[PDB]
Amino acid sequence: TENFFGKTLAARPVEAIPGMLEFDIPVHGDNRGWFKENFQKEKMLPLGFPESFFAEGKLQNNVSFSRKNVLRGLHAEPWDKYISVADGGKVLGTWVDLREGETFGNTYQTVIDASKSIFVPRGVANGFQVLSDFVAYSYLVNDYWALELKPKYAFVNYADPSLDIKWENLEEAEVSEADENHPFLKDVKPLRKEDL
Amino acid sequence: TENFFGKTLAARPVEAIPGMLEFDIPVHGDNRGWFKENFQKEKMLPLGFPESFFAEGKLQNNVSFSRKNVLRGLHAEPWDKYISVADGGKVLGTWVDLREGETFGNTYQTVIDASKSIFVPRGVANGFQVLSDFVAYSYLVNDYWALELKPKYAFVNYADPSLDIKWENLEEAEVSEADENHPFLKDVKPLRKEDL
Ligand SMILES: Cc1cn([C@H]2C[C@H](O)[C@@H](COP(=O)(O)OP(=O)(O)O[C@H]3OC[C@@H](O)[C@H](O)[C@H]3O)O2)c(=O)[nH]c1=O
Ligand SMILES: Cc1cn([C@H]2C[C@H](O)[C@@H](COP(=O)(O)OP(=O)(O)O[C@H]3OC[C@@H](O)[C@H](O)[C@H]3O)O2)c(=O)[nH]c1=O
Ligand code: NI
Repeated sequence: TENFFGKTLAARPVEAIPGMLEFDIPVHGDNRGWFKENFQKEKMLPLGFPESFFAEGKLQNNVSFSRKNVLRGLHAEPWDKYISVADGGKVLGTWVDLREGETFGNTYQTVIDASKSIFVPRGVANGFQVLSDFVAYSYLVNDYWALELKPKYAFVNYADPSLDIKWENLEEAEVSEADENHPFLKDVKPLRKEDL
Repeated sequence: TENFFGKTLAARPVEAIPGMLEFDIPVHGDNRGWFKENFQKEKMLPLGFPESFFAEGKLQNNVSFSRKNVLRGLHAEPWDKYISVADGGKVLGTWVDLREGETFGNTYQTVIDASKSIFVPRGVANGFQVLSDFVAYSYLVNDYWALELKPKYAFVNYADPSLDIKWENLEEAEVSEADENHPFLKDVKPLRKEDL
């Protein structure tokens, strides 16, 4: 459903990217603000949130704070991600499947705010562009990043025009030096089962 | 020297309230805003984050978004909490130990922004007042909401003047009806070890 407040917790797969799940999150508001169970393990497993997420006992919660037009992305590190927005902001979420197979290069985009979350399987590149004045982007992962290991990780350039995606403002996107220099899709080695 | 960006991940005890920990979180700023590892299990266990948090394999992440002068709490819920701020806001965090023993009624207060987090053991009442225009307050807990546990909650009234705490604006606090009506510390039954 579309309403911000009072949704039933529910999940829907994304047809073009196997394993991806889009969730409606219940948010309850009053005069003071609002409250959500952003992630609730017991309730999300029966909806298809994969038990394999928890198999290694690894957990990290990352948070970024970004202004309008900031674009972060296409990142496909060897871990799963559960993505959401923790404040009143919104982003255009964007995904490109980098797994070896019939879905290599498939894409999806959707607007994320505090009432929506996304499960992104390892091997699918994650990104977003900030639509609101600012946003708090909070996500859970199940393996641990190291600066030194970044050469081992998979990335694709947000600006590669052969990708079937449309950013809100490509030309004035506010980006890192790293995201400027990631390889185009044709130079990305598709991720095999054994690389994940 | 300023104390928001580029801190080393570190933990400290709160002398007055055993089992509590205050963390300095590394927040990395750049042209886009900032990024933090809000929680990182592998890096946080060595600093004393209790393994008992994970013993039952339960996990829930809550978020509340609150407007200025909102004051929530003094609630000792039947589970541990790991608390932090996910956006550019700040709160005055406030704690009152409700455990049976020599620290019953002990208090602590400190300002929490995205560069700080707090581990609150079960039995210690949690609360905050919003100092910024808005704030995204994101926390992890290790059990799930259930009416079978409501007998294991304890509450103290935020405005009991005999509490060794001071709020920023008491007079202009925006408080729920329920929070207005919690018992004064005198009329709270200390939580025993069996209740956690
Ligand atoms: C704790 C909790 C609450 N809720 C619902 C109940 C209400 O409809 C809504 C708002 O909660 P309130 O009972 O008004 O409590 P609130 O003042 O928002 O306080 C909560 O956020 C701040 C936290 O410090 C506190 O423990 C927590 O109870 O959220 C949930 O759906 N799941 C939960 O786990
Ligand atoms: C990913 C990560 C980064 N960092 C540091 C390195 C930088 O100083 C800073 C920003 O790192 P970037 O790689 O520029 O992050 P960003 O472009 O925001 O992308 C991150 O969030 C979106 C996610 O898709 C992506 O995996 C993750 O790298 O944070 C950490 O300390 N720990 C981390 O896990
Ligand atoms: Ni041990």
